[PDB]
Amino acid sequence: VRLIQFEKVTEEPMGITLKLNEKQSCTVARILHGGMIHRQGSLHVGDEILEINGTNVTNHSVDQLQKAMKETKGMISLKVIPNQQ
Repeated sequence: VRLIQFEKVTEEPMGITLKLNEKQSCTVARILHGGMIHRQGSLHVGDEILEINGTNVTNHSVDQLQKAMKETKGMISLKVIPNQQ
């Protein structure tokens, strides 16, 4: 597995999005240049996320998580899997 810790408060967040199949497998999609994600490096687009900031994202819709991320103050920890499928 893998984790990603970033700060969500800035007036111009990293701006990222994820897309999943019909199984709501929350698979990373895009990452706006700059911010923290695109700069993170360790991140890998297309990789699935099991849970972020301690949230079982492996059940709720991505829209629920997207806001679920914005929900907390800012410090989020996304659990991702290596891109070696």
